Amino acid sequence: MILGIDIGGANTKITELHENGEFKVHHLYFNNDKLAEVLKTYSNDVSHVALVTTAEEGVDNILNAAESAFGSNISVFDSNGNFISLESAKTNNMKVSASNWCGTAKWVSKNIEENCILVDMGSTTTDIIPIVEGKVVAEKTDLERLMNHELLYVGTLRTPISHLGNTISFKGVDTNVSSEYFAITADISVVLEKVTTEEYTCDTPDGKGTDKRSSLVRISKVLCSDLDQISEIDAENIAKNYYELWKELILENVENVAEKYGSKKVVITGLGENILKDALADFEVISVAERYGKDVSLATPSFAVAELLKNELLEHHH
Amino acid sequence: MILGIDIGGANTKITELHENGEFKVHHLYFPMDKLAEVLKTYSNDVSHVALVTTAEEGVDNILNAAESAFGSNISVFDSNGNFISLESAKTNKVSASNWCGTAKWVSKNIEENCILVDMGSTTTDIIPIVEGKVVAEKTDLERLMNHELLYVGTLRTPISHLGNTISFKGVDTNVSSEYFAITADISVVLEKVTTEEYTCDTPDGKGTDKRSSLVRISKVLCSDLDQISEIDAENIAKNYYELWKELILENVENVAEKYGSKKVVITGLGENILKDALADFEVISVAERYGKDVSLATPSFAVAELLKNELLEHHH
Ligand SMILES: [Ca+2]
Repeated sequence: MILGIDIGGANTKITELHENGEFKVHHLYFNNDKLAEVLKTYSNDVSHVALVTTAEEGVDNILNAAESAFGSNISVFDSNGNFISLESAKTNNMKVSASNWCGTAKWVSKNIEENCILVDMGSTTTDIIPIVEGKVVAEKTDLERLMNHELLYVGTLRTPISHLGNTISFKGVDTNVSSEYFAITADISVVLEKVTTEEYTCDTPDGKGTDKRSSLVRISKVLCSDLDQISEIDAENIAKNYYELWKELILENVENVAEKYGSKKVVITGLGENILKDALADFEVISVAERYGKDVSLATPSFAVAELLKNELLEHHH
Repeated sequence: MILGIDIGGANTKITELHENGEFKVHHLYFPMDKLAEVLKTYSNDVSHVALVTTAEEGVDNILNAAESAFGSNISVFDSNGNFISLESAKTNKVSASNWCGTAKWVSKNIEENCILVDMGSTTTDIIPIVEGKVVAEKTDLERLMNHELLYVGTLRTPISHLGNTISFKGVDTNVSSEYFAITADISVVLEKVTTEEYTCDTPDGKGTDKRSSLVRISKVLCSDLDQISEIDAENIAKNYYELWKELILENVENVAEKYGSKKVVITGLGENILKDALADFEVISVAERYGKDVSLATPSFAVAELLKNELLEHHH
């Protein structure tokens, strides 16, 4: 078996690649060694990728925990998109860190499409990186990606509503909105049924319920109102109009990156795949959730590196 | 000697209006009365204006907290624009805008046909005054729908609220949606307010100085001072300050066009930004005519004057 380990601190994902062809994606929340070792039975090679950040390096703990769980057969994914040894190479922290899109993009360029745009929308961000002739050609830093529209800050859950726009069409009139932290995209998604109530993973702006009504109450606060001054149907239209700005913002950013290299194909994945295929309907859409299943779509980084590792192996031999 | 009491929830402003016209503004803030008495001697009449709401009725909690420190010489300001007795407040209209009291004052002592523009730490009120009558909408909702309420302030406005893209090194650049920088960072960097005028907390709970603001701004573009220069981060502030002024001006133009108004009376913490953004109009600065202390506590000053003008009027 080949494992794809994606440790992101809050939630570490594991992809098991079996030789009979099937795979399994696992989710974990939270001693790390004893934990990882339970997934070590029958493992010959493991690709390790750190999706987390400098939050509270500690990269020494993950490497040591992974090494005592899987041995020396560990390949960590570089910050450049290359596999390097657990030994020395990565044991020297820096160079280990990786983005949420690098492995995924490299995996797409070699297994799904050589010329396209990878659009990965999580809960907070949307990565939009171009792939040309089998090569990932996005900028390296987030700053350079923001300047190149390869990084857009719109997610399915944690995006403040006014980030989408400081004015919105309300009752046929362009209406100014509050800047206070009252509602987020999670509220929009719940109200428009783009996500079930069980997917509202982040804390609510007010600390109240995640239900459809509570969301509408939070939305109402964007126009300094409440479910008394306005109806639930009016607050619902607020969310629908914002959903429109949401898709529109995604499209223009993707169109812009597409124009650079004439790419006409997009490959979508992540929490916001439903939203993505709605906003990018004009392009030829290749859905990861349709081709590999929803779980892979929600844990692409771990799956991508496991496949890259397994392909390099079969390639090394053959 | 008249007292203009302005209670805004947990923060209150008290104006001392002496006979000869001399005045002294007092800013009070404390966790909750007793200190209301430290200013009761040598005081006859007093006006009361509560420019705050509730947020988890609750009016008696203070009107009685004053009646015990000012007897019944208190004249509370209505939400309809007129003064009324404590009795009418106790039994009921007592709570109101941060702008009504001020507007009324402007339409009698400053100008009858204009637009009052009050930019505080968080909001900007744009209420039109026509023929001496404040003709702005009632609720906040209606005002947001009529460019009479703009949610941008001198201090606590999340930067991306001004625009989710910004011009950087000549390119349309996307920005982070995370709470990293607020308008207070812009004001301090462009010296539109003093370092000591940075009231609200800082996003990263750090210094309110120049550099500390540039550090937070850099984060709006997923960067820091090791990746971009201080001049660069400052250009980010300037460009955002532009979108800021543009946003204010557009809202003021929509209202001006509706009422043919040509004059603007600006007041509030962000007066320096207001007179800059509204340079095209005929600008009447409250801070330049009455001093900064008045532009920072206009509500309490207005009711102080209004009451006086009515007392010297009930004598006819
Ligand atoms: Ca480059």
